[PDB]
Amino acid sequence: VVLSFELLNAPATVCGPKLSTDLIKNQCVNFNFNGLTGTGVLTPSSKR
Amino acid sequence: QILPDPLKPTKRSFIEDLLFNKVTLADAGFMKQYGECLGDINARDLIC
Repeated sequence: VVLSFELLNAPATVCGPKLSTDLIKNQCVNFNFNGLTGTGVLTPSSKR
Repeated sequence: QILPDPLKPTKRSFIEDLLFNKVTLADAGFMKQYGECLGDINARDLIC
């Protein structure tokens, strides 16, 4: 069996077992979005 | 024209005012606040 996929560049609907939390804004936090991890401040955006 | 005029608010002379008007600078304050940069993101400021 050969599994093929792509990572951290487009929408995804298959994920590992993890618990999601609530969204914190205007505060420096560690974040993990669909596997992309980092640190920063999250604000609402006007981009479409 | 080459000496400052007490009447005008400016402390420079007329020709000095012309000279300062002829050169354009990206910014002059040397002060850019975190709130200013975070809140004008849509502008994509080079200084930010």
